[PDB]
Amino acid sequence: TLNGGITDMLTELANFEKNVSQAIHKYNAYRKAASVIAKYPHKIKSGAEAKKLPGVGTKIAEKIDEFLATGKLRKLEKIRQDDTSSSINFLTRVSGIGPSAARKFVDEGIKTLEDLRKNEDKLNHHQRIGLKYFGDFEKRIPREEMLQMQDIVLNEVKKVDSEYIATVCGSFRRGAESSGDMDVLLTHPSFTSESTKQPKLLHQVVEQLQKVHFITDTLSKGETKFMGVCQLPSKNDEKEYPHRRIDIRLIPKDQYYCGVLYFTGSDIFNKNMRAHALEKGFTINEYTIRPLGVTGVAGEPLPVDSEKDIFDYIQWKYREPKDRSE
DNA sequence: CCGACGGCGCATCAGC
DNA sequence: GCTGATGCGCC
DNA sequence: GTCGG
Ligand SMILES: [Cl-]
Ligand SMILES: [Cl-]
Ligand SMILES: [Mg+2]
Ligand SMILES: [Mg+2]
Ligand code: NA
Ligand code: NA
Repeated sequence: TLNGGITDMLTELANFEKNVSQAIHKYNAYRKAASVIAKYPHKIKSGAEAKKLPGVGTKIAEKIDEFLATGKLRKLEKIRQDDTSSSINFLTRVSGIGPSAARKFVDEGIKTLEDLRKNEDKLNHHQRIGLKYFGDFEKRIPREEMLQMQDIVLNEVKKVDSEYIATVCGSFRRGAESSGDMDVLLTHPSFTSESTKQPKLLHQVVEQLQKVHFITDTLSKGETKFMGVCQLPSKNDEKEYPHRRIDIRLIPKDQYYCGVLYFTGSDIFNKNMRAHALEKGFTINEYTIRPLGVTGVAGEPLPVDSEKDIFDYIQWKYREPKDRSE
């Protein structure tokens, strides 16, 4: 991590803009810059050197010069001292509490973990579970544990219907040694872009994982996306494992490649790739890649038989999952 | 200079 | 009840 | 905040 001090600064600025300022484009700008700097293979010597990178402009260059010179950023020193900003930044660390809710809570005098813990009745379902597992959700998952979780999910899904295919995506599929959570892409031949021949496809699977005490809580649930909590079983006399976040996304089987591209990420990689697509005259989502017609309206879905096909359309050399950790 | 910035699932709520 | 906006979440 | 037209 050659430029860890700089990327940390930019990430903190991004979080400020997202959580406090509520300026989503500034948030995205800062994260793009941190990402491009993170992959830069030299220790950065000045703002000008950084400004050569795409996504780093005049203002970030200036902040880099201050940070190189002094080891800190005055702007951030002040933000750190601001009680309201500090409170809002903290509250948003609870899953289900965003920029808006955090500011509203602070207005009501709810601004610490203790405050939250005595005001559960002021939380919606999602927020109440986020609070319940506040500490657990901040811990990362060792790949060894991700492997254990993979085995449970794949084996239980098979028990439900041998025709399901479950694929673990996210940072796991990018080969990370630790993951923030578990992301599972699910397919079944009864659910395609052309028909849904079986109901409760996602439900059946969730139910089974709850039955074996793997899924412990639900944050939200619809026909195609589950967002919840899970936990590895522990042995006799063993401390319990932390509770972990799990997302399950059922994708039309014939749209698996666009699905797995999306769910493999990273998020910044997806943003960069989708933006490049738009520049090349295509639009990409988790289902399809379509051309943009002269007007500006998406056209019909193009044939895709591999992840690589998607890269080809937009004239990118193929990038293995492990090289998409932007 | 200024329009655009990725795309979409689920929960909540206002207006009808 | 529905629909459209908004908040918050996924990558 | 940065980029491209
Ligand atoms: Cl700092
Ligand atoms: Cl589509
Ligand atoms: Mg993940
Ligand atoms: Mg996730
Ligand atoms: Na630049
Ligand atoms: Na949050």
